[PDB]
Amino acid sequence: PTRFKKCRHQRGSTFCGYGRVGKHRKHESGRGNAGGMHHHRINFDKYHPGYFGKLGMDHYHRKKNPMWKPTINLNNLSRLIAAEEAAKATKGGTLPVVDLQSSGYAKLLGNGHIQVPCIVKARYVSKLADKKIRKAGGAVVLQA
Amino acid sequence: SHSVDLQWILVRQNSRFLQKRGGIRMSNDPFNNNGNWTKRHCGFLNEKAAVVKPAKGGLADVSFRRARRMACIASRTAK
Amino acid sequence: NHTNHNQSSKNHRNGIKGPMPLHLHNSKRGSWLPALVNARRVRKHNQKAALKKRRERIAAFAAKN
Amino acid sequence: KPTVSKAIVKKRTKRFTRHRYELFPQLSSSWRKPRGEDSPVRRRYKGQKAMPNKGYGSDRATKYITPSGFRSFPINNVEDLYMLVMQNRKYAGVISHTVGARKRKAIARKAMELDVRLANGNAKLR
Amino acid sequence: PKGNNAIPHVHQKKHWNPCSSQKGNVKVFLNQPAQKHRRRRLRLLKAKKVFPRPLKALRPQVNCPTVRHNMKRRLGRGFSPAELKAAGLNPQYAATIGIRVDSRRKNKSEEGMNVNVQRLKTYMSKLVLFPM
Amino acid sequence: DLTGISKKSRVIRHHTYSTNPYIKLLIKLYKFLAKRTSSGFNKVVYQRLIKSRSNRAPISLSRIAVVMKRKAVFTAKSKAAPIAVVVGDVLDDVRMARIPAMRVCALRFSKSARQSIVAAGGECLTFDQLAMIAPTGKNTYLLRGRKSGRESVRHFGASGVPGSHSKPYATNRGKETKRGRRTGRSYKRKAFRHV
Amino acid sequence: RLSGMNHSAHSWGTGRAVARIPRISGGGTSTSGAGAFGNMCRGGRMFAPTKIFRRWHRKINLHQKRFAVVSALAASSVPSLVMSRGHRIDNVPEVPLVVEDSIQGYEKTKEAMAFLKAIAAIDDVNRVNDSREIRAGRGKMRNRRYVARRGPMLVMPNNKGTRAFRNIFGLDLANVSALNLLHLAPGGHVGRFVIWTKSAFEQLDKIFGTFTEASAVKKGFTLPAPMLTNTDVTRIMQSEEVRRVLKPKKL
RNA sequence: AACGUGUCGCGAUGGAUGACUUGGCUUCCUAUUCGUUGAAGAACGCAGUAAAGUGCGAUAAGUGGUAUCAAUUGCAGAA
RNA sequence: UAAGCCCAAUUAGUGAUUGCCCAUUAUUCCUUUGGUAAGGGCGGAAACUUGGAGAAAGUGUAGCCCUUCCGAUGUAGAUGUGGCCUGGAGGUUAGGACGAAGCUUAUGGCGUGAGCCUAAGAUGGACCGGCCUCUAGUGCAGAUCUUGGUUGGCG
RNA sequence: UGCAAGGCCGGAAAGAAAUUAGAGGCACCAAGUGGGCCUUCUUCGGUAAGCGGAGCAGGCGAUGCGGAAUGAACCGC
RNA sequence: UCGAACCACCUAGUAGCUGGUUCACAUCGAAGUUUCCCUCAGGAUAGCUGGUGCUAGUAGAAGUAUUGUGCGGUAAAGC
RNA sequence: UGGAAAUGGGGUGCCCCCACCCGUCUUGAAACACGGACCAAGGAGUCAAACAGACGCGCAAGGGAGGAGAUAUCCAGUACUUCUCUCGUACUGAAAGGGAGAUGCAAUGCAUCUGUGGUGUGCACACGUCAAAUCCGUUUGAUUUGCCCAACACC
RNA sequence: AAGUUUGAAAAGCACUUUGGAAAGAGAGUGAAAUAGAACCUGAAGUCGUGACAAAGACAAUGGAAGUACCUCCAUUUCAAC
Ligand SMILES: [Mg+2]
Ligand SMILES: [Mg+2]
Ligand SMILES: [Mg+2]
Ligand SMILES: [Mg+2]
Ligand SMILES: [Mg+2]
Ligand SMILES: [Mg+2]
Ligand SMILES: [Mg+2]
Ligand SMILES: [Mg+2]
Ligand SMILES: [Mg+2]
Ligand SMILES: [Mg+2]
Ligand SMILES: [Mg+2]
Ligand SMILES: [Mg+2]
Ligand SMILES: [Mg+2]
Ligand SMILES: [Mg+2]
Ligand SMILES: [Mg+2]
Ligand SMILES: [Mg+2]
Ligand SMILES: [Mg+2]
Ligand SMILES: [Mg+2]
Ligand SMILES: [Mg+2]
Ligand SMILES: [Mg+2]
Ligand SMILES: [Mg+2]
Ligand SMILES: [Mg+2]
Ligand SMILES: [Mg+2]
Repeated sequence: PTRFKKCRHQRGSTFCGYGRVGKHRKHESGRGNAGGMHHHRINFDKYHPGYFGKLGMDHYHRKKNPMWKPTINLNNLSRLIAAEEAAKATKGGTLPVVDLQSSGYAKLLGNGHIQVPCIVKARYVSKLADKKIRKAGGAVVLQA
Repeated sequence: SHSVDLQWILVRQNSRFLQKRGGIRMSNDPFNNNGNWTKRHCGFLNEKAAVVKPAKGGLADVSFRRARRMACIASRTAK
Repeated sequence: NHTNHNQSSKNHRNGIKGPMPLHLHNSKRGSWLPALVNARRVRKHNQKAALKKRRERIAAFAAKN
Repeated sequence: KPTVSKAIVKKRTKRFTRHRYELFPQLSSSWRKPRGEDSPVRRRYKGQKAMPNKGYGSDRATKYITPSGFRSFPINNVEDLYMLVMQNRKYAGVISHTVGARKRKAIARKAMELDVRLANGNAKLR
Repeated sequence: PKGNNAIPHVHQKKHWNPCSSQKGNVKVFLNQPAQKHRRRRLRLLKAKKVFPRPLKALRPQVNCPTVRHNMKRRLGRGFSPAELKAAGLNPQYAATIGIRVDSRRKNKSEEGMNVNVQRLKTYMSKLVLFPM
Repeated sequence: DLTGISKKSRVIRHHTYSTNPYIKLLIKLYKFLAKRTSSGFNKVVYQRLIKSRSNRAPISLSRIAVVMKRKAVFTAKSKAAPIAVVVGDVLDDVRMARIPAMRVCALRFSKSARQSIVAAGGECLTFDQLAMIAPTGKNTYLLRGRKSGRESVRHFGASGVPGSHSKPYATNRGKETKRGRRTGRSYKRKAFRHV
Repeated sequence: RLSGMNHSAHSWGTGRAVARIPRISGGGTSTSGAGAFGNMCRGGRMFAPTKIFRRWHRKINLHQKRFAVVSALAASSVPSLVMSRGHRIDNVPEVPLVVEDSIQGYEKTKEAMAFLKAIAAIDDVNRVNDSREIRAGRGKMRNRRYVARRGPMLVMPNNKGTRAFRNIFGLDLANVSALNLLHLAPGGHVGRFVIWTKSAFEQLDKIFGTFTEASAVKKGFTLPAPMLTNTDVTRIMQSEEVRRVLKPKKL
């Protein structure tokens, strides 16, 4: 939409909102991010505090697949057991059998108290996670 | 599941009838009992009654001052 | 060209906002430790008391209702 | 067919023309506000021509009232007359200068038969 | 001015605009609806040409490699010499009756070929191969 | 007539910029009620409707449960269950397995929040259906729902100012943690400062 | 992409009593020393020469394309919304109209006309061919010479009987399988008196679902929840229970 | 008074505007890519009457083949 | 023997006030407009003649209707407008050889204005208006602007 | 033990610092501006200035109206 | 055309510099100062200002006085 | 007045008295500062991307695709789509890596819901208060929603 | 640069006579020649002559406020408010 613009709204204003003293120029405060340490240093040091440095060691060939560890908490396990799959979790005394990596979620983090007793099968599991489940009628199982 | 006060929020701005000609906001309504474009005078939306000699009906009887003229039209013009 | 003119009248347009009262940002922090390490432990007990005082309430308010 | 009563006094009659409008056969008799920094009109000297204020607004009770009472309403065909006939005291039709002659007679016939005043007519019959 | 904006990093400094001087280096997909129709028209027209053969060949299940995907199964190209030998078919003759052959896969786990060796003899069951 | 009273005018949001035809019905409902009644509720529930969409923060059923459990612990224990009104909309909470039979009145519900209520034993209402039950809003527990912790509100600030735990606008999360955000890069943004 | 820039001109310099713009170079020709490739000048480059990598096509969330088609059919069952928005349904026997699916059987159209009199929906069909006029204003020189109204569309379950109805002017032919907004609500106005062959309501419960079940085809799509069920917000502001707690007046 | 104004009617110049649009531009698509067997290019030519252009090459505004039917058209001429 | 200067005066030592003239100030009166400023109605009744305490549940208008308070200048700038306008699209309503666009104006009117509508053309000859959305190559007096044309100086 | 101290606390407490009480508090986004000048009061530098540099407030800029014949600034407003 | 020719192209070269930047009304409405900058014809940052607000707000109000209670070393004075 | 006046308009001229050429840079423009014969048509914040804020809408611990296919249809559109990806529900460390419920007994164990206090809508509570009558303005307890401040715990 | 885009049709002004012939005046064509090939519309600008307030210059213009006279412009009354 071009009618929904202010230099179309402010025809006849003679400056489209850029003033008479300081005339709208082309690039006049540097061009780009220029001057981050010279004349825009007060902007960078103050809205971008950590910019302009080096830190840590270099990981040359970084592959995000071997460094892939999605996480789910204990209070979010119910997100993987349908009410029908939990309808068998009511009868027969059969604990739910949750398998994380099929839904994503390599690692199992222990946050909150687990609402429903189940047995999760996760590649990775926290110490407090490994302990809340095994003391809530459940069991963590390590896979892969 | 759709009442008349919702059938008026949808049409308040546009219709076959709204006939905004200048700033007048008349209406070619069935219920021309006032010719306005208000939420109470248009029987196309509601179950309301228009004002002609048959007086077709679907209160709000501004038909009083709307049928007196309707008959006096033909009288004062039959020549 | 230093002027200071119009500045006192600029500071009084949107007003020279009064200071925040003491119950704002009264973080007794960075202050002298042996005080705040005691004004800490007494907060822990006074919270165990605040939690306990609500425990009888509800339980008194249940049976006595 | 007769109007309804009003108080039709008007604030200003001389139109607001732009400034230096006569000195140039190019400018228009159509108010554009002078954006000039030191124009005498914008900074409102004495013998300068005025600038449209909110202060010139007509009385709302008599705003849009044609000198014959009868606030105006454009009419294109005889069926739009019936849509006006209920306000034939408050509104008056105005045929639209593109309605040809064959249809303009079919209207001015119906108006008198409806007492719906038209701002247009008086061809050996008003 | 600037202020509390994300440092832009826009990467449009290499004459991509097809201006009056530069030929431009932009790829606009104004033809993808024509191409979707174009391919499905070849596809549906290649299918009645190859008929009664299936348009797509047979591809095996293979395990997507990394730890992110290792639990996801996928259709790889060709089977192996192994599944074909463990199902009878000569990989020279499998590659001519719709079965797709891959002389590079290594059958690292017997688990793997077992899903595919048996997957052949499903095809080799429901295939007529009427002679010429 | 010198005043000084030029900036004391507050922006109240007279109307709504919403175009939803089912909330302009609730607004005309709650101008009638908010105007021609002595109800403190109807006043308050009317400014919250004309309020914008970013300001009507959603309350999860968790928040609704817990605060309705903090009401229902001090009642006549047989008096009534007040109606949890939220002028935003209700979202399910997979961190609350068991939900009480509480009546709720929201402009909207998640498809998983409506079923979680109705499965629990409560009935989720509307506002054309609450104007029939306590239109004055007797026995109704009006609720906002947290709008802090919102990712917009925690960029608000500078992030390079001492005592500013705001998040810089940076797509690359591992871009700006260098000089200025390190104690060993000639200055570290002072994590605390009395204000 | 090189229009209006096709000359090889350079400003003469701020030393000659003319403007400072690139001026055509040469002689004999009338363009010699004329203004070159600016907004101002003839054969002069446009401002912001339009580009084909403009954003021509929009995404729309599926749930908004469905819940726009949903709320466009809801209006096709509200005869007040159809009388407004311009469809002549004064003596239509019912809205939403439904017709016994003996219509994929019409194979000539002299009878498919005699159908539209059986419903008096030939009124909305004659307002479409009476309103056939040359377009106004450079639509006519383009390929949009004529303009009609949108007429009552006949929604089919299949594509069988489109033969008797293809040539009638007006009377859109739609398919239940793919309800098409911009036809079910053209000009952005909900309305469009529709005809709904009998075999076309069969699927609407199936292809859209109910307020409590997902559809057969729009998968995971259930009808939304009405923000207020007693949509008659006025008939409760004049209710007995509200008047009891109103605030009394005094004058 | 004359001249100079100035408003109006009528004229002249001017060629805007509108209306039209066998052109442009843009987008997409279906197939096949010149030359030593002398190409592309340009040169000169050719019509009853032809300057340009289009077409053609001393078989020259076209010859042949098929396939169509009675014109071409400024006006000769011509089954 | 001031119409100068310095002091006073203000209807003349008779009895206690404003000698007198000028403003975009003040007071008061109308009218606009904003405040979302307060209210009251927010569908049918009577004061001698009509208007409204019967015009619709409403940001915004030709305001839903009244009436009440208060403010009202302004460059850069910001913002709003049921706000103005040009080209085109999707809708709707509608004109046109019984004369459309255009064009002319001592053609009025009406809007504060942008502008709109009308009439009348010894104009024009075939297209096009209103409204809701959409859209943009959308508003020009001024750039030693660009192009075309004319003109003065000037017979 | 109890004083005193901190974080608290309930029982209890009222005024026999004027005025306006023209509503407090934050928050977000974004311009424009970043050449000022004059002036009152005082005062640094200079022979001096319609000078340069300051402090204070007011102005002009950005603003007319009224009158000092005349004047960006003075006097009223 | 020469203290670096001419043509075409890169190229619409860059310009903190100069000129211009097209409707109305309404609602408000400033700044030439702070600090930093090879900075002083420009920026960035605060202040000024607008819009949108959120919020229980006669209060955490005040370019004001009073009352108490501190502070100071200029005028005058005194050598 | 009875069929041409009377008003309103607008055209012209005149009287009175008001009024300094516009745009522009600038603290300051009538300037002896700059640009300015006239008119016509052109003529200047635009598109793309990446962001953020606001606002509109959808769904919401999920949201959404894209590419592609699939197969019904004039249809470059509309309709459908598992699959995947994407953003995020979890943060942190330079890295190896690690990874947040609360309460009571304990210094891990067992029942396993705002975490604390404070400032704090609305409603229910009783509390009286000129109060037409008794519904509401006053208020005090209860829970306090959002928000904020303080300091717990935990990663 | 340049749409000759006259008109539906060239029906493209025969012919008379003024002119040395052009051109003009007449006719005539056609719905229009006030569509006559430098042709649809035909604007602004500037100019011409006719009229006028026939005014009246002592810069133009403009502002407010009147008045003079003149305006098929609107409205209203035209046995009445
Ligand atoms: Mg600047
Ligand atoms: Mg400057
Ligand atoms: Mg394994
Ligand atoms: Mg006027
Ligand atoms: Mg959070
Ligand atoms: Mg060009
Ligand atoms: Mg070029
Ligand atoms: Mg047009
Ligand atoms: Mg043209
Ligand atoms: Mg080749
Ligand atoms: Mg040869
Ligand atoms: Mg040739
Ligand atoms: Mg265009
Ligand atoms: Mg139309
Ligand atoms: Mg342009
Ligand atoms: Mg122009
Ligand atoms: Mg000029
Ligand atoms: Mg002054
Ligand atoms: Mg003097
Ligand atoms: Mg001394
Ligand atoms: Mg400058
Ligand atoms: Mg100067
Ligand atoms: Mg509390």
